[PDB]
Amino acid sequence: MRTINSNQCVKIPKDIKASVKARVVTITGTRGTLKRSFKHLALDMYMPDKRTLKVEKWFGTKKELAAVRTVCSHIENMIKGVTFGFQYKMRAVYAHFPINCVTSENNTVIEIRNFLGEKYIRRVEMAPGVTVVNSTAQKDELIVEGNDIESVSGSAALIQQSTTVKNKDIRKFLDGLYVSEKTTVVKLES
Amino acid sequence: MTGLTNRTVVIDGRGHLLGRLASVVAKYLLQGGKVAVVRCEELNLSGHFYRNKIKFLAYLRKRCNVNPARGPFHFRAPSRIFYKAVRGMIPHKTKRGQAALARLRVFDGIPSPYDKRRRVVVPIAMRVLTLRSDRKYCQVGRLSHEVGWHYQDVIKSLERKRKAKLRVTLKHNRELKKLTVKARENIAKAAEPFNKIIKSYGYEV
Amino acid sequence: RKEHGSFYVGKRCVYVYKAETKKCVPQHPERKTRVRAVWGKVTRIHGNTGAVRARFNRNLPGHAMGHRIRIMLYPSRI
Amino acid sequence: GLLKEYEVVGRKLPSEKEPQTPLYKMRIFAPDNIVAKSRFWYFLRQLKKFKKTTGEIVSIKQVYETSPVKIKNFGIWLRYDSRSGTHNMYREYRDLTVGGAVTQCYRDMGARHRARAHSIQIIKVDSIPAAKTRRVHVKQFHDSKIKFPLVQRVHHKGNRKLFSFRKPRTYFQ
Amino acid sequence: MPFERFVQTGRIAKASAGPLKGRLVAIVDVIDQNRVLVDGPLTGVPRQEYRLNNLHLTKYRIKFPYTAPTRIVRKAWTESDLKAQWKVSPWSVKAQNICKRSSLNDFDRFKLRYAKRQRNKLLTIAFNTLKKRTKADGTPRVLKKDRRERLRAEKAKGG
RNA sequence: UUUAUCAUAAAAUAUAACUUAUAGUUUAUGCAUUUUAACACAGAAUAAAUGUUAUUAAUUUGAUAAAGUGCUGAUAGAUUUAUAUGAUUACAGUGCGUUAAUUUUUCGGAAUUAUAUAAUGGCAUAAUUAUCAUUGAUUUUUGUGU
RNA sequence: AGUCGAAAUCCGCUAAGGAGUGUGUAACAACUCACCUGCCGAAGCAACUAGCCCUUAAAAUGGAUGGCGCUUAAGUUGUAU
RNA sequence: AUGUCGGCUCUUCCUAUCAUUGUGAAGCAAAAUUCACCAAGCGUUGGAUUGUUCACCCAUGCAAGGGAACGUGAGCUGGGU
RNA sequence: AACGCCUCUAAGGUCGUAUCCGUGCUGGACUGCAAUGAUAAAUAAGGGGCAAUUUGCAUUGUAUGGCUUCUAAACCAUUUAAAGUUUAUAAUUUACUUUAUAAACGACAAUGGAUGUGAUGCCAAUGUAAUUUGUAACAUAGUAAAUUGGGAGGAUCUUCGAUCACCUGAUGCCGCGCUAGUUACAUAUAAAAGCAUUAUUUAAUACAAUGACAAAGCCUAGAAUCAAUUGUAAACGACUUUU
Repeated sequence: MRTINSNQCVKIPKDIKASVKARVVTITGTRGTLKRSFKHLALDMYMPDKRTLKVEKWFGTKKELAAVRTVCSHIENMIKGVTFGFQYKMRAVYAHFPINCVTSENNTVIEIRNFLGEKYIRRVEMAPGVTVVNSTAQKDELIVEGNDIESVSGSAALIQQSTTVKNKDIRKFLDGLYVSEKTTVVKLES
Repeated sequence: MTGLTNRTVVIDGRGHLLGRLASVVAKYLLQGGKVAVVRCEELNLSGHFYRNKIKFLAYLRKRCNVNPARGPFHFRAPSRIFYKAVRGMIPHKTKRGQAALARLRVFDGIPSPYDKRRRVVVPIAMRVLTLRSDRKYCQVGRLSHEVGWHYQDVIKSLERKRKAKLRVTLKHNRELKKLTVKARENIAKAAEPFNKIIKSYGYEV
Repeated sequence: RKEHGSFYVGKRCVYVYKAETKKCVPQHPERKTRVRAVWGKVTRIHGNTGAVRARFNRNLPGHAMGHRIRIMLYPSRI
Repeated sequence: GLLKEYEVVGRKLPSEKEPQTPLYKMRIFAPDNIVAKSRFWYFLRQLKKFKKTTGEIVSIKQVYETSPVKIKNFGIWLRYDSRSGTHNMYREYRDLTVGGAVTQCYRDMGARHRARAHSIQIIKVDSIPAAKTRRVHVKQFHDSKIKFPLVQRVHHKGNRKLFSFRKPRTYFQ
Repeated sequence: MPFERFVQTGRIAKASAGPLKGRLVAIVDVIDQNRVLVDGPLTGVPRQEYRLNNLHLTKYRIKFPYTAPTRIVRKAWTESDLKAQWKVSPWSVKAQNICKRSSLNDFDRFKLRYAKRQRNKLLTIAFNTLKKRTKADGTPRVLKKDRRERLRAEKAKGG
């Protein structure tokens, strides 16, 4: 139909000094600065000469002007990433063998074994800006760190895939490494 | 210098597609060309990174069944994958179809005086002039690597050498171009030099 | 464009191409005779961008497809 | 053509058993002033007895749309026939004149439906004022005023020099 | 929003493609995704159909009602003093190459072009006038300081 | 159509007060002012735009045929022993032998009728053939005057 | 016993509570539905019809819109000159 | 006058996949096995009677799938025909 | 997310196969390509370079009427069809880096070229052509050149990469020849009736390419190939070697 016009201007908190060099959203804050690139995702935005930030898609069909809330969703996470960060938790549930999940620094990726008391050390490296530390004061729980929401879950997904059962009915052996909570590191308690 | 139209035409290839450049430069090349096409590493193709791979894996599958140093001579450097569109268009089984492929050089890595002689633009060839938005497109210098050109980085060890060497040269001419208008303050009172051109070009001259 | 080329109606068309010997004295205005050239005359605009077909005295010698032939102004008007 | 408009009246030649036949009228948009003369028979052969040649075609009249400078929009009712799903149909297209409002309507109906011209009968043309257009791709243009920086060009591509020198840089802001 | 070229009523425009190639016309209303009813009352063309593609836009939005007759546009265009401020636009000084560099007559073109010799005849003598820190003085400038005595002092000769 | 007038409509938005909100703002959370591209059909005035009717300016659009309308530029091509067994002729154009003035240039030119028609239309009437129709109009034969 | 399945069968209660919706619940139950109102305040939803893509759809020598190729086309459609 | 059937030797390509790599399904606990998508890379045999393709055995196999120019007689063999 | 919710896609970042591509291994534009070595007999006489040359005759090519020249110095430095860019100011920075503000520009007439984008040539003629012209006055401006050592520099199938452009030690003194604007002067040259002329369109100049001839100095002092071998090779040839 080539529908005409749809926009979005999210409210911007007073602490940050964010900008766009025409396609690249940067936003600085408490934990530092996180800038991810959209030189190719086909959208049009500019901060309307204020703290706030407005976006526009002129003359899109329907896949095309879907994008307006998405970049908006892709940056409202980036609000929380720079002033709070991100943290997930792995619960590490087993049936018989206690899983051995160790971390260190820095060298803060993972070091695991004993699945199922086996020989192969599974090992998963991480993304930059991301650290993975076991939870203290809690049995076999994990803490993710970082600011990129599309890297903390993927680092959690990289320890979701490994490890797994082979060849067997997974409805019998439900062992695995699972995410329980979706949390930030500062907001609002911690 | 001179040639039949000029001594040469040298075409930059950023966004200058494979198809609507060849199909122009082929037709030109039966009319007095003497051309060459350079910076080939960022031409463009429709489809995408994995799709128009599979355009280039039909014709890489095509051996010649019996003595396969008999037929198809594929070419892996991304220069002569330009050329694969300029061989169909010139009927190379005449001794005139081959009277343009001794005019035509095709380069990738911009050396060899097609780096100081001035390059040009051809309009319809531009990716920014015939391809709309959200229709993805593959890239030749990062496709033909993954159909096996062994020097996708061996350009960049020297491409950044020249791209660093071109920094200071524009700074060599930065203040020197600025010296001209600095010297032009000493020339506006020559005798009465300027009214002949303020009446002629004279808008910003 | 086809408004350009119609100014090339009715001009001659002439093309030189080199050869070996002289075989002719200089009498009509001086010629040591190294250059040899057949002749002709353009007529009409043909292509919707400016390609304009052209007839010669004899026939355009066949190996010239990519030789630098000329068009002189004769005859012309305003 | 540009689909000019003709009104047309038939005769049913004046045979003595009942002279003064009732002279029915159509409204024919047509590519030509020569072709509605044998399109009127195609509309007339749906209702009355009346076959050429037992009737004449008294004056076709070209009528000259009245309000071209204004931008009044119209709806058209429609009868398309696709592969076998012949139907009723209602659309609209926002055009300047009525005669431009049927060329465009053909060359949308042939554009998305394939709907050749031998299966379209323009059964009604109404000048819709406002507020009854369903038509989501139209009535978003009702909203005067509009900012609308849909900066286009012809994209004349590009122009003369087929080896230019100056990098054609569209956006130019 | 970077303050884009807003095709909005009633901004004046300079078309390029169709029969307005040389006309200054202004928008009445948008029609569809491609069509615009455009008009300039002071230039010699009424309203008619026109594509959104055939024209470029200026930057001077002038207020009208969206169902305005031409006569108040005839009123307001003179009121909005465009005809004053048109030919002062710094790159509509560049518009004067269709208003002066058209047809570029061959009864002055020597004086239009042997003066570029005259400008260049004093150009290069102001070249090799380096400031590049040499200074001073790069012998054999001892046999050039007498030449360079005719640049600075000046009186009288070198030296 | 358009433009210019007409009287009203009925006012849907655009010039044309000041709110509130919105952020950036000053002074001590609110105000002082700034962008309102939030702009409260938020106010009147105004366009009496829009709505109604009618007339229109060089009476205004452009299509589709008709007249040498008037050229300006070109393309390639030019039969012919017409007695080598039969107009080289006739159409027209030129310079010589009435006229009178009007007019213009004044150096030519220039311009003037009546001289005779079947007149052939314009108009008028007589007259009829004939006609979808017939207030009639198309005509036909004509006849006469002008 | 409201409840695998029900002949039946109303109502009382009440804005809204039905011999009842419930995890192959064997009793009571536990228990949330339906429903009404809070909450938000401009469009939503049911099947229907039919353009292209889409699944369909598998051949033995390696190669076919005729090749080069194209993708707000050089593409499938109605068409202007 | 196109030397016409088998086996031997021997390059090859083929997916409608037997089993090996990567999954998913299940009345998939495991072991075992079945389904189904992607996948042609190496692999698919040693023997009794027959002249054989098949047929049917015996055994290896943690396991033995189909097919192509009637592939092939100036390479044979000639057991049938 | 459009589809307030969800949702492995609507565009986007990733985990993955004996498959397919590449190293890895074997032949290599049959004779493509790269640097690199030698470079002759004789040294009486020659041969071969150095030569692109100093020196004429003679020929081609190219701007053909002096120029239908050019010039081989730029437009990001990952990347974009609304997207933006370019210059300012200030912070920052190695970096027109990053940041902030200001406009400027509005896919306008322009630009798709004379920004001729180290700002072209279309020339010093101060009679400027198929030759050169010269002498003064006036003003302002005032360039191009050539001899002596140490250093930073420059390669991607190279129009000279065993040298090369830049700075400096420093030799020296062109002050040989500069150009512009105004005015005067001394001339020489220049006319192919061809007057509806061109035509197999000269060609000089100049440029380079040349080669030849006697002219011009310099530099130069070998290999291959079989035969005969041998035996790491072998149908022969080739291939590894030897005196």
